[PDB]
Amino acid sequence: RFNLYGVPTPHTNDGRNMAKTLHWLHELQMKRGAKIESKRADDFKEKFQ
Amino acid sequence: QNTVVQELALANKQLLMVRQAALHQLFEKEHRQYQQELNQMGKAFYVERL
Amino acid sequence: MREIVHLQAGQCGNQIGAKFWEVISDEHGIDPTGTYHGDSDLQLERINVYYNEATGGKYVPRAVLVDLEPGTMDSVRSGPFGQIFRPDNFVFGQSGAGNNWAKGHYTEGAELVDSVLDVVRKEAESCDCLQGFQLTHSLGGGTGSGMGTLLISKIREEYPDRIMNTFSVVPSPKVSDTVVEPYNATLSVHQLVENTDETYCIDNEALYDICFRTLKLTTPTYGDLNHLVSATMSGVTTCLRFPGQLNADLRKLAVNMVPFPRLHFFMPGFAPLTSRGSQQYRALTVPELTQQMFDAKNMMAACDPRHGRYLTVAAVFRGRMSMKEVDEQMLNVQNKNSSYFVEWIPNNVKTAVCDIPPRGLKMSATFIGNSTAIQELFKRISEQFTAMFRRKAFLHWYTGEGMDEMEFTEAESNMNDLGNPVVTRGAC
Amino acid sequence: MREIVHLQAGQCGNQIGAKFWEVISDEHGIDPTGTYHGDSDLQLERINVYYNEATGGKYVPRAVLVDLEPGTMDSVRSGPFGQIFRPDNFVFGQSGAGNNWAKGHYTEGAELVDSVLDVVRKEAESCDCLQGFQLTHSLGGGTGSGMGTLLISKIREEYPDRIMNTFSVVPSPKVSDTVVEPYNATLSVHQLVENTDETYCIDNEALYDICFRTLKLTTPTYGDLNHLVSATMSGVTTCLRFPGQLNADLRKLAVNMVPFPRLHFFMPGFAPLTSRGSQQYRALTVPELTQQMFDAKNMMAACDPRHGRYLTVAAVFRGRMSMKEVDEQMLNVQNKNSSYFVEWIPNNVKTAVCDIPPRGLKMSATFIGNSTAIQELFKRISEQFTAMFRRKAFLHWYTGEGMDEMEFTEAESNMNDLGNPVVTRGAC
Amino acid sequence: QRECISVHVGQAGVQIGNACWELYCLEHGIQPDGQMPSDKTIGGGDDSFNTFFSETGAGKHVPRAVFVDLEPTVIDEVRTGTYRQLFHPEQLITGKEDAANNYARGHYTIGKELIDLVLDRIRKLADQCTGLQGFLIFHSFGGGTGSGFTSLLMERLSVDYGKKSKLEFSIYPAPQVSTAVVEPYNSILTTHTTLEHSDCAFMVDNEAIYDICRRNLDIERPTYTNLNRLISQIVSSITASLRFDGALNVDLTEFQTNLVPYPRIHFPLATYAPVISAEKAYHEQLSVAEITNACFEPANQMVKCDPRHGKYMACCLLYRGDVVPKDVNAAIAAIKTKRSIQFVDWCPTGFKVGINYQPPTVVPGDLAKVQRAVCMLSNTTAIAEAWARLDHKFDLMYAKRAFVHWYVGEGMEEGEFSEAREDMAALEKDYEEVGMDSVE
Amino acid sequence: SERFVFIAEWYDPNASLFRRYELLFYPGDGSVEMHDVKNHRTFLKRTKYEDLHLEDLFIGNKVNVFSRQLVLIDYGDQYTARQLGSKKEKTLALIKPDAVSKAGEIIEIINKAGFTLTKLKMMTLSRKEATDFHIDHQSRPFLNELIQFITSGPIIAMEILRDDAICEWKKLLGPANSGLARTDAPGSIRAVFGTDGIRNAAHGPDSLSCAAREMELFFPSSGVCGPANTAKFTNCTTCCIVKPHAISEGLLGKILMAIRDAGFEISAMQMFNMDRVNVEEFYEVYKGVVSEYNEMVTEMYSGPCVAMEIQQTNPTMTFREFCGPADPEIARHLRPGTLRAIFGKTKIQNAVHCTDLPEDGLLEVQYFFKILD
Amino acid sequence: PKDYDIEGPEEVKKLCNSTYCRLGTHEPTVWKSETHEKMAQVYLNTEFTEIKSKALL
Ligand SMILES: Nc1nc2c(ncn2[C@@H]2O[C@H](COP(=O)(O)OP(=O)(O)OP(=O)(O)O)[C@@H](O)[C@H]2O)c(=O)[nH]1
Ligand SMILES: Nc1nc2c(ncn2[C@@H]2O[C@H](COP(=O)(O)OP(=O)(O)O)[C@@H](O)[C@H]2O)c(=O)[nH]1
Ligand SMILES: Nc1nc2c(ncn2[C@@H]2O[C@H](COP(=O)(O)OP(=O)(O)O)[C@@H](O)[C@H]2O)c(=O)[nH]1
Repeated sequence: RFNLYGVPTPHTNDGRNMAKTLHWLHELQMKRGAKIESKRADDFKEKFQ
Repeated sequence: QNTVVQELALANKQLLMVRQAALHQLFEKEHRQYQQELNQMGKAFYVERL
Repeated sequence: MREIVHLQAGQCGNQIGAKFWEVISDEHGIDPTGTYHGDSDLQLERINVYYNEATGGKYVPRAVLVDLEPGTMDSVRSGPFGQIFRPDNFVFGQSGAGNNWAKGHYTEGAELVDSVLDVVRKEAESCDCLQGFQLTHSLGGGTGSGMGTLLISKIREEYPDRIMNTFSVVPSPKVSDTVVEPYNATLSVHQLVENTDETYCIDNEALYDICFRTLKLTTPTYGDLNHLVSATMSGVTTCLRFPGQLNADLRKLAVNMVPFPRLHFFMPGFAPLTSRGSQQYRALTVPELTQQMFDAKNMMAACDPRHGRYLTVAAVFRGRMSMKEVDEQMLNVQNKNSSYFVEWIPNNVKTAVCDIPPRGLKMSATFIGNSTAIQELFKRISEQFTAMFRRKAFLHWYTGEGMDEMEFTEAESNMNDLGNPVVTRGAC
Repeated sequence: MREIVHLQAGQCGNQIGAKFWEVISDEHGIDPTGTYHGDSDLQLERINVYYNEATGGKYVPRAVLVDLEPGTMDSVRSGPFGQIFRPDNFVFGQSGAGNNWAKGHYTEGAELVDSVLDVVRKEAESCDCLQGFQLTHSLGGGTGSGMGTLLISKIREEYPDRIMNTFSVVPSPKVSDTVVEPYNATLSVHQLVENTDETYCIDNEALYDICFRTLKLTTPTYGDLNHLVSATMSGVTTCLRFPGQLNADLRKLAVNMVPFPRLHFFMPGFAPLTSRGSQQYRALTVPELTQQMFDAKNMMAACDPRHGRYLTVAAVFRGRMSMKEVDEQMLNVQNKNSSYFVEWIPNNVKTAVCDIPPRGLKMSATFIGNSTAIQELFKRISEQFTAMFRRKAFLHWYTGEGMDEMEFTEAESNMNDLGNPVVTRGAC
Repeated sequence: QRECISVHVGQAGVQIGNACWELYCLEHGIQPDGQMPSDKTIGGGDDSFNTFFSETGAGKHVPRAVFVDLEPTVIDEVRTGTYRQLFHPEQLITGKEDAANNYARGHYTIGKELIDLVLDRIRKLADQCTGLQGFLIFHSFGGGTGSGFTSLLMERLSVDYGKKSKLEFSIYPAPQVSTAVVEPYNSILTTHTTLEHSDCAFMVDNEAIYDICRRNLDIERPTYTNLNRLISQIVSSITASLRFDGALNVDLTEFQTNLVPYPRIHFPLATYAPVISAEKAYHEQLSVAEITNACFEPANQMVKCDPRHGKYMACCLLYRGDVVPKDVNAAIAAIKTKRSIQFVDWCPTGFKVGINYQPPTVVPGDLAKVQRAVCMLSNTTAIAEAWARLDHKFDLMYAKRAFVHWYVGEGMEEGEFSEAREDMAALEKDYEEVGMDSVE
Repeated sequence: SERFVFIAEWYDPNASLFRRYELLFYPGDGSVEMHDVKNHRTFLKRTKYEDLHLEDLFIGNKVNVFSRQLVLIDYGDQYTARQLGSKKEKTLALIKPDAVSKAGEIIEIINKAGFTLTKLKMMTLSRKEATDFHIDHQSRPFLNELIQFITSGPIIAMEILRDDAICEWKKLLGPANSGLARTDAPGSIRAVFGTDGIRNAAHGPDSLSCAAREMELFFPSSGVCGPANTAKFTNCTTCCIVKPHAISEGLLGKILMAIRDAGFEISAMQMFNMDRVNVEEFYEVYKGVVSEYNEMVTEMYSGPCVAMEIQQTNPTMTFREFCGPADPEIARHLRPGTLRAIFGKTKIQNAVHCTDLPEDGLLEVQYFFKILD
Repeated sequence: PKDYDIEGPEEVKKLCNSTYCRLGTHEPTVWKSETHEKMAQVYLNTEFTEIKSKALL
């Protein structure tokens, strides 16, 4: 008889949602760790990029 | 004792600068050798527009 | 050196500026308690632009807070970055707002403006070279409109040599949060034409179509929506706070950005923006930054650029980048959209760049736009005003509060006489 | 090390004194057996204002219990606080009061006054520095009127430099409980003019009015009436006994309370008189205390303060309390009711504060008020005296006990001669 | 060495002194029992505590004051509270009969049983007193004790100690608020006889500190403890330059020379800066210029008199803490430049500067912890309004002999009432004579 | 809904006065809200603060609310007493000088039981301090060999929280005589890790007053506890800081296992709830040499952290190489045997923190084992 | 809520006692003066500069 009934809409009042979406995902990956690609990708982009 | 405390502050700052210089040198050298061994292994770091 | 005084009026202005102070504190390194904890020495380069100090390195913001309802004051004080402000700057008043321009202008709203000007006067005399004042307010409603325009008037009379930035949220076409929004908007823009040096019209619907079409969020609240406003308020005042090649402050923006003194209503913009899923598939570079400026789905004023020629376009970049890229990119924008850019101002684009980008971002940029597209906003407000005025509706509480008939027609005539130049220079 | 010699006369006097002693014994921490069982030393520090020390911790009240009929003494000794008094201080007489001022003043009353003098002298030189004497009695009736005035005169002649406070129960207009209230009251006031230094007239109708209307009792008893009067009596002699800041005693209040020597007739009030059903709801504070003090509702002589300007005002507050809130409210009432104060005197209020409230309460205020509005209390008794003195009625008892005819005329002449200046100062 | 004797009279004076010596003890590091935990601190070496606290072989730092009151229970509060062991038993003199708010009882009849004992105590404290700089008299112009025992005390101290300095810190009767009806009697008949015997008398009021605590200290329901703890701050800024070291060492004898231009006009007006309430003081600058302008703002005066309605005749500023003289110079030049501080034309040099290197110490209470402070004492003509209004009160009360009988039957003759009134007429005549500019 | 309301305390750096607050926690959706005690007003209105979990709420914890490192004082309201009261209880652990090298897996079994550690110290027991821990044993003919054990070597001591913590740690401890424990074979700490009755594994209190008095004889409220064995400068005294993320996930025991089975020896451990000024002083050398500094610092003063010193005895591989690269993803693509390679993540949640300069390890141990208590 | 009910069912009615004993129902009587309490904030209510910036050297 007594519970919260209705569809829940997850939302953060203070602004954390826009706070996370205005941080670039490359920076978050960088903070999780250094990004690592292949040696020939490094060589190709060192020469011709 | 007042000028002794000032002197401890100055010694703190001096060791701060010399420690920061040594730590910067060590981090640069570590980064260089990490990149060298990764190139030996077959991978490499990603630098923005490298 | 140079300083800006941050005034905030109304509930909307108080919340927007509180989130602004959160953003500026995060950008400069000031914690919620107020003590400087940054990572670079160059964050404290130009800390005087927004913060006065105290004893012990405690930086208090140079902000003056006012409203008629002492509950938004408690909300801002109990916010996260709430115990940083000056407690004597919390200029409240035990009265009512009642979203009434008369009640905020000619009466109990004006019964507090003496104390407000006392606080503003001490904060302005405690400076050496003040550049000006930025006020955050709601164009529709009371307090931010009612006491807001009066505050603009008295500050302009006391200091006639400083830039008045007014970040104002205009009423939206689809929805209204107050049935007398056309009344308050017309009676507020009537003062804003001949007073402030530059406005910033930030519409809610265009503010939120960003949150769909680019950000792809599902349920963003006003705590999310005022963050874009805070990002633009941070990006405008960035070359006088952080070093960079080819600097640009508020008054250089104003002289490069306001051709005629009445035509100073801008549309804002912030465009390193993409959804959380599309962040990793994006090619973040100066050309795509420029394109995301000039696409008509990113700007925060519901005015189509393809409905009117651009008079001036300012672009203040942040981040390490090349100069030939940005110069050729805005030249290419001018050449591609040749018909939508005016011909009597060759190079109608002001460019600026700055060194350090905002934290969590690699390159950002703020966008300022003065076009003939603001005639849609002003004309819609004028049509809705003439709709509510020809039957004298919702007006007895202006007349009983102390407002007379004839300068309603003065305000509407000023609205139409501001619509006249912004359509004559559309066709030269 | 100061003390008060408390004496009471008549059957009204013995009960009012017994309730005063119940209040003081409860306040200090004295049980009905007499030993001290309290919780703090601030009580025990200065209990020798009312309690002479004796062996075994048996602190005994220093009271002189006087009446001409030995039945009210049996009632006092059989009451709750009955085994607390000295057995020698019940000075009795196997006679009758007679309801006669002549029987009280020119008869066996004078045969008992020598033993009463012996008792009060035995009390008096068992001391170091005496402040004075405090007699409670009823003007309308025997014993306490006649013997009360005789005893007042004789102990004033014995000790002339000690203060005299007399709590006198004046008669009432609504009811007459005897038929010789006029004769007894006029004849008592004749000695009350040039003898006592500070009288507090306390009518009986006002006691029922306060008990029925403020305390909201339905059948208030003599115990409740004497409880209110004893609360006023205890609150007057407070800072002499309990510690505090800005302390005030009897001679202090007298010097600040009488501008002329014959205008020593006061008009008291105790004012946390909140009803107990509403007691948990009252937000009892200093402005509430002031309003309940200064309304014409709590005043314990049946005479309206609105019928005559106040001469001088006392306010002996008790408790932990802020004196900004005290004295700003004091000027609030003084400046709001300017027509109710005589203007030749400025600042006509005394403030006194004890740091300890009466137990059971936290904030209290006793009011002692000299007003020209005490004139009606004597106009009533004057017309009531002459209407039954012109026809020589109820007079043969007075002239057959050994008192001359002309003393009635002398008493009425002295009484309206006291009526003259408290009229002529109330209208400049 | 450089030590001054405090005297405290009445309820008001005695609990001036209670908070004053609380603050003195926590300034010099002295424990409430009477000892010090350890030396080797700037507050308690020798030269700073020798000013107030004497010494003893068993580490006891006995006060140099007298706490005299004609009635008990306030002295008994002092010797029952936490400072029982500190004050000496004869150092706190109590009577056995209250003065009853009568100047006649304060001066003429019950003064003779205690004046000999008080002079004996003051003679003893002056005997163990190497360089006596002066007596600091703390009392009110209100109740009987501070009205009359002081009036006798200045006379006796002028008889026996004629060349010495006397600095009164007087509670003046407030413009509106009051605590009595015979304050117009007592203040006039006290000032009449202490005008020729008091060297300098800073008058601090009550309603002005009421407004100060209401407006700056952000406390709507405060008491006498919060009221005169600020006066303890005042005296701790007055008599501190001889305790510690600083840029300018201002002496107790310098205050009377710099603030008293004429023999009868010796009535300065006191004010204090940082009076902020510790959740507001750390969002402001509190620079030297701001704390200088705070004293001269016409709301921070600690007596309710408006400096605009008058002209300054002398001003002394006592700066305290990490204050620099070259911001002191800029602040005083700025306050001299603007018009509303209108000085008289017969002292263009109207400022005294005294700088102390000791930051103010916060008591456990309501004032903030600050590193800068200034106490400003201004002798001005604006006190003539308050004096003329007090004379109006006296004339309205005396025109029909109100409360005369209590005074005259106590021992005082009637002619003293007329004599004090014309003394006040001469005082306000001198005040209006020193007002206008020179034209000769 | 379901308020857990506590008495909290802060030191204002500017206002040198202890400031008293009243913290509200809604587990619910997890939100926090203080209240000013003096000058009764609002303070940080109810908003979600996911950094503040439920399990750190504990009397004496030093929880990091917004830039404010608030120390808990009292229950205040007693609904939260009668709910999160007896669900946490004091326990003192005293791992004896035998198997003090096995203390890593002692700690692992402690944290596997479900315990929470609050402070951790190794000392040696002095004369009077060792005699204090024998008043329960007194006047029975074994005191001399008890003294010989408890003053033989170092002792690692612990404070432990759980519901029914005393009895449930007795269940983990087993019967007092380890010979009887071996006859029973219950897998107790004495039965698996023990020698005899005189040297069992670790002593524990048997009542609440026992826990209180042995806690006071040990980790005190005054400031003198023991020498806290370091052998301060032994020509190679690098330090490690096992992080709050590590000792909240429970990786502390396995960290000690790995650093004990690598030739290295621990000789000094101390768990110290740090404040921001001391954390800033320690990491002050990291101003501007590493890009992410502030959010490394806030991890350091987020929760408890345990310092230790490591004497270098392992050849070829030193302590810096055994800790590995600072970045754990980098360390995983590197030598996959180091502590940060197999024990950490996200470059800030490194399980360990070694002294980066080789000549400067002595100064770190002179700090987190001498300057700071 | 009184103590001595005059209308209460009791055969003996001494009409000399009040219906109450104390005028109010305040539980704590404090028994502490202002110059005793506010002057006692030095032996208690202490908070000095405890948290100090410990120098690394
Ligand atoms: N800080 C503080 N100021 C006080 C205090 N008491 C009185 N004052 C001021 O002093 C004035 C009267 O005090 P006194 O003159 O000392 O009273 P008194 O001399 O003892 O006179 P009586 O006791 O009535 O004979 C009041 O008007 C107050 O303004 C106090 O307790 N603390
Ligand atoms: N961007 C933004 N807009 C807001 C916020 N709060 C309110 N508003 C806008 O403010 C408008 C009404 O403000 P108003 O009633 O005038 O506030 P008042 O001045 O205090 O009466 C609404 O149309 C809202 O769209 C906010 O937090 N962020
Ligand atoms: N307040 C109060 N009034 C009383 C008490 N006892 C008697 N009175 C009043 O005293 C009046 C008559 O008393 P009175 O005849 O003068 O007593 P007597 O002089 O001893 O004969 C009556 O009108 C009563 O109202 C009492 O105990 N308390």
